[PDB]
Amino acid sequence: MASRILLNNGAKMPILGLGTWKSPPGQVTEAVKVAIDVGYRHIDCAHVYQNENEVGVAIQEKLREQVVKREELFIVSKLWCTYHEKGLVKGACQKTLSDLKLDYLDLYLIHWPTGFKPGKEFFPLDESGNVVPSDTNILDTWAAMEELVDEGLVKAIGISNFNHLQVEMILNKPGLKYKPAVNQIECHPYLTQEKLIQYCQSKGIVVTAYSPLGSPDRPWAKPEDPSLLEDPRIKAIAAKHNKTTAQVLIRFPMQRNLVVIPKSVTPERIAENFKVFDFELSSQDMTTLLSYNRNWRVCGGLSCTSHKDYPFH
Ligand SMILES: NC(=O)c1ccc[n+]([C@@H]2O[C@H](COP(=O)([O-])OP(=O)(O)OC[C@H]3O[C@@H](n4cnc5c(N)ncnc54)[C@H](OP(=O)(O)O)[C@@H]3O)[C@@H](O)[C@H]2O)c1
Repeated sequence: MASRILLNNGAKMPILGLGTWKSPPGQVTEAVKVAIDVGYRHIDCAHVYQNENEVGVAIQEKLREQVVKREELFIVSKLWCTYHEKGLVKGACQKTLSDLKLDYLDLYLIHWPTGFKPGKEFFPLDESGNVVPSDTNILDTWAAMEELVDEGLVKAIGISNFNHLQVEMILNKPGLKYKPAVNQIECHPYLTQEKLIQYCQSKGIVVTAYSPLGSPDRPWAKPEDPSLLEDPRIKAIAAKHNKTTAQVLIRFPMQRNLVVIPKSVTPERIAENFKVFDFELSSQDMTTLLSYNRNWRVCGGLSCTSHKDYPFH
């Protein structure tokens, strides 16, 4: 298992990264410092997470310490839905760059295919509770992303939470200049995504699997929900390999040629989650894990289900 995957922009991306959604601002600086100290070279970020300044403190301190060189890091962020306007994309990217302490991003993603009315609120609502859309379509947002490459702000551009038809719409864009490098989607044994993964990979788009552990800290978790980390069938595969259940859940997408971005702010778990390059799941293990699919989503985008570009109908 090589540590990096080749993207369609010619750059290499580490297949394991650290997630930062829900990482508290008072804990994420140490989390990222620990991650870099124990070997992580890829950090997954977003403006909507409200913690990029604190992530950036860690990155900048490890660069200053010469623990790593900038060229050895792969930093990802995402354009939030309220910035799908031609005239707002550059400033949104620059705010992320300034918060992260960087002069370029390795990868910048359209966070969701749904554009919302610009303003201070990340989910602008009508008086009846529906998100207020923007009329800017995703192809015009893509053209704005392409400009960022041509201005040197980002090395690669991609998409997130795009369905098969939405990926195809960009690939078929008249005058397309840069193909998406990555589609970042939810993926784990309860949402195995065979169809969408096959399509993206067949087009040379690398897939990143988010919520690989089933996001046990998601804010809307309910006791009756299925739990990957507590599934006895997955625990049994882990026991057979003398690994933890989390380590199996991280290795699983790696063996599907995916990038994977488990989140932790716990130093011991950050280290545990990196120790996944020294064992191999069998083909039978892989097929068994795939068999657990039930089309269950952590991230249903429930605050934007009324938007015309909602991806999960
Ligand atoms: N593009 C998108 O729309 C999108 C959506 C969702 C997620 N993402 C990205 O994907 C990342 C990962 O997804 P996620 O944050 O939803 O969840 P996740 O990585 O599936 O799970 C994170 C949870 O698992 C716990 N955990 C981590 N390692 C563990 C271990 N070894 N043993 C036991 N528990 C462990 C963490 O606890 P502690 O932190 O307390 O240790 C946290 O509660 C996000 O942080 C974000 O970067 C992107």
